[PDB]
Amino acid sequence: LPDSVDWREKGCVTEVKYQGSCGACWAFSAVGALEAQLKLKTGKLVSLSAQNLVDCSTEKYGNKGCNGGFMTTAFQYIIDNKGIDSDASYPYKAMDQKCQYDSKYRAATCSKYTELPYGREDVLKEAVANKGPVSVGVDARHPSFFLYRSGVYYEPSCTQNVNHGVLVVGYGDLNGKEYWLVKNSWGHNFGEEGYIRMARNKGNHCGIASFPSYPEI
Ligand SMILES: N#CCNC(=O)[C@H](CS(=O)(=O)Cc1ccccc1OC(F)F)OC(=O)N1CCOCC1
Repeated sequence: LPDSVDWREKGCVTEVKYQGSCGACWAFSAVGALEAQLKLKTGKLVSLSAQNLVDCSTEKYGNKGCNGGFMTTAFQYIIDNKGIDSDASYPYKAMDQKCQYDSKYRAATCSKYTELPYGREDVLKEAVANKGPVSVGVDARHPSFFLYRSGVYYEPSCTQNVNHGVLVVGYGDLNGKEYWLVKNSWGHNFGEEGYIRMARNKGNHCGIASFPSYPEI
């Protein structure tokens, strides 16, 4: 496996999004993962509709729109639904709306998804390198997370109780510290242009390898 990976360099990552006061990070994580697969399969980078998931991947999938959801069940919704609309056709409003899916605006599909074994950072490393960006959950409840600006994020108070959906788009080493390159959905003002380098191989720090999953087309 390569010592470092960065899917942004392969044009497989769309711009950072801003979720606002709607807890749709799970949906942004989900579309982000599918966005990379879509690029690998068709050669086109296209932002997918996180709103589509918020309004449509609801109760039947155990999701609660702006009040939280699962990346895996979101993937199953796309499979069951036979598609997901583009962000452009079904824009993000940061609120719970009625399902407005329309196949005429479909920009991607999903045939299956895979959930990686709990806490195995070596397995996650292989997935990011051989499959593409992977959806994961992290413990982002600590004050230090909101204030992160650079370097590699390491928080002694972090736990393996995840509550925030994000996307691992790479990994590497910075000044002797191994890290996971994570795409967040709190806009470009958060951390490094919307990204945060989180400690890697440090005991499943903040539970980054607790619940990883990725879709396939
Ligand atoms: N709001 C908001 C923003 N946060 C969310 O959407 C989070 C994103 S997650 O932690 O990665 C989902 C999750 C996946 C596997 C195991 C535990 C999880 O996380 C779980 F919280 F433990 O989910 C939730 O908070 N949920 C609570 C309601 O039911 C759906 C999941």
